[PDB]
Amino acid sequence: MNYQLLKTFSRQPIQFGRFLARLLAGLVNTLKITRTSKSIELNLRIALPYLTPQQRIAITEKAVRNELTSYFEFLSIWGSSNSKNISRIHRIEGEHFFHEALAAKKGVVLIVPHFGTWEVMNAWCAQFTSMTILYKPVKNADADRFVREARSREQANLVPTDESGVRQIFKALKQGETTVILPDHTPNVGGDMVNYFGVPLASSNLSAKLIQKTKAKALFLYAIRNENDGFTMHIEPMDEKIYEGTADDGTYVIHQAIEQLIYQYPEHYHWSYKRFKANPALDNIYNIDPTEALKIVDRLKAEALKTSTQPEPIQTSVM
Amino acid sequence: MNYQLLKTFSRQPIQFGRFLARLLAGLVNTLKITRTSKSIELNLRIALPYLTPQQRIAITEKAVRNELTSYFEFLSIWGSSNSKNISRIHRIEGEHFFHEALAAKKGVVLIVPHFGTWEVMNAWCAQFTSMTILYKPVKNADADRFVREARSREQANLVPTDESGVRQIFKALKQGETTVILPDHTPNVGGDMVNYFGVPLASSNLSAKLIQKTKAKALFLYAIRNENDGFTMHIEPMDEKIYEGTADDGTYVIHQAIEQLIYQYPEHYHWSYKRFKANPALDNIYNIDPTEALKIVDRLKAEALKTSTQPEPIQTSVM
Ligand SMILES: CCCCCCCCCCCCO[C@@H]1O[C@H](CO)[C@@H](O[C@H]2O[C@H](CO)[C@@H](O)[C@H](O)[C@H]2O)[C@H](O)[C@H]1O
Ligand SMILES: CCCCCCCCCCCCO[C@@H]1O[C@H](CO)[C@@H](O[C@H]2O[C@H](CO)[C@@H](O)[C@H](O)[C@H]2O)[C@H](O)[C@H]1O
Ligand code: NA
Ligand code: NA
Ligand code: NA
Ligand code: NA
Ligand code: NA
Ligand code: NA
Repeated sequence: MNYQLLKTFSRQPIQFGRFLARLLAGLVNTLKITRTSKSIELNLRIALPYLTPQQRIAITEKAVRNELTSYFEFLSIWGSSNSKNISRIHRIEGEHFFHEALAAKKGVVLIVPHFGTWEVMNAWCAQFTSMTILYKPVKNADADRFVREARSREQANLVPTDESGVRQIFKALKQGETTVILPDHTPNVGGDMVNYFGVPLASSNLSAKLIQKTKAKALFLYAIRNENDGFTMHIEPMDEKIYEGTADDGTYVIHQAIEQLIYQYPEHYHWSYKRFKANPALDNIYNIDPTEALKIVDRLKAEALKTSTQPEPIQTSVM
Repeated sequence: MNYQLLKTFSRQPIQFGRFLARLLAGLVNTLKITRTSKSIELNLRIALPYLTPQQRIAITEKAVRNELTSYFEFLSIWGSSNSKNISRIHRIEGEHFFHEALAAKKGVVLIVPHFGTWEVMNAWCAQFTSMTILYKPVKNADADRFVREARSREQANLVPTDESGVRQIFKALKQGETTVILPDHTPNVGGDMVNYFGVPLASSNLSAKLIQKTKAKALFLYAIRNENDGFTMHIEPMDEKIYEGTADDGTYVIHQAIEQLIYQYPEHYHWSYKRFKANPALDNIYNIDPTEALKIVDRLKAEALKTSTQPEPIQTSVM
């Protein structure tokens, strides 16, 4: 369909192609593009060490393509009506757990890793529940309008990423409603050193804090595109251990679920994010040479296992 | 206008964003993008040695952006009606020479370097003359349809890039009509070693052959975008020396005109093309390390000047 493609490329005002070319040109001229590719490949090195160098490149290439594809699909999703987006949901596994958790009326925490095409699940979810979501305003103003408009359409209640937003989320849960937390980025402020692929990383405790206090039901969700179709969406109950222990133990149970998802579907995780920076030993690992980076990481995964048998709280010390 | 941009990005079918992402992904995954950037910078090294390293990067970056911009503008031009494209011509310098050459009824050869946004001149030119143009079918089939459709709309007579097309062009000129030759690429088959920025390069003789035999008028044409507007188009008569000597002497006069254009507007030449490969000493200069490449080129620009004082035809020998 290269032609109906060009047929609309060529139908738009000429300043549109100009604006798009300057955007691409900025990327080709900043080396932001090849910096991304090496971060993906370093991340795969760290999280999936058993890949051959041949398998890494194959997954790196599918991941580059798949993450890029998801952002375009996000645009399509955000510019589409709710019914169109709901119709994009081809199949759902585990729908039962979602309606059941709604039935319990103790709240629902949807745990969504940066994986596949998660934005497509919102319109479908929103027809069964009120949704309250953390929202960081987007730097550029028109992107923020375009996203806020799409959230307005999907009925989402946006709250600030601060304590007042957390309070509104707690309130939403206590009223039997739903929240979506993306738990797998490094928090801007704080928090807890929790192992991620064997590496202690500064991690959010928000999901566990919400769940363990309110006894809300925790569901693990992700959606993967089907070749020239819509998306299969997967709803899985979080292991009941998430309710036990400290918030950090709950966060660790969330980390295990993400790891298992990544193990099965490494090409569908969004590897561009520089997650493994979030350790005081690892602040520079994306700047330095990858093979030294990996020596530092391997150094650290070993210390952390040896220090966990030791009575001393070494890895969770934040300094 | 980032929003009305996204407003149509998001209005298209989701498989459209998918197709576009796979295209980008292919480029980021092939290193075709950073290969292009080093070819541009090597070309500027060769043709514009007086640039500081600081000035090169600035022009490299504007050239990357400007060549990319021209291809998007070509799409817009090819998908636009003739009147829309004519309206995109903001100003014309030297229109007089064009109507006068048409008046002489000995034919008109429009010499168009790969520079700026040349496709925008066609619709304007075609309202005064019949145009016959060499056409190589585009590899991909829908691109070929999209381009052939645009040429059909612009009234262009397409002829094959072989002797039969050259014959049709000669016939068109003898009937007082017009042809457009892009003279500044390396021919697929043959031809003559003519200095380009001091470097003997295998070059087309077609423009000079046409002009010197038929006594058609030769015009030098180029168009440059105006910041968020259309394009200024420039029509300049070729130096009368183009009629003198051999076809290769005529080609050299064409090369001087392109060099002067590049000197004034280096950011508007399409530097991605690997022009300086076209010498038996230079076949690998884009693969090797640029600083050795440039030693080989500097070696060659010196030999060529020393051999031109020598009675021996060294540089024009093809082996
Ligand atoms: C017009 C250009 C074409 C767009 C195609 C590629 C654009 C994507 C590149 C940006 C890369 C990551 O960019 C990141 O995107 C996410 C969504 O995933 C934005 O996220 C924003 O919307 C999402 C979804 O409601 C929320 O989770 C978040 O709170 C909010 O800030 C981030 O603000 C931005 O940092
Ligand atoms: C949908 C993708 C978006 C397109 C944006 C970028 C695409 C451009 C990248 C291609 C780079 C150079 O690509 C080159 O383009 C020229 C036009 O300049 C094509 O040229 C084709 O049309 C032109 C114009 O009628 C003729 O001069 C030529 O005889 C014909 O083959 C070449 O066949 C192709 O080799
Ligand atoms: Na692992
Ligand atoms: Na969404
Ligand atoms: Na703890
Ligand atoms: Na020069
Ligand atoms: Na044209
Ligand atoms: Na000669």
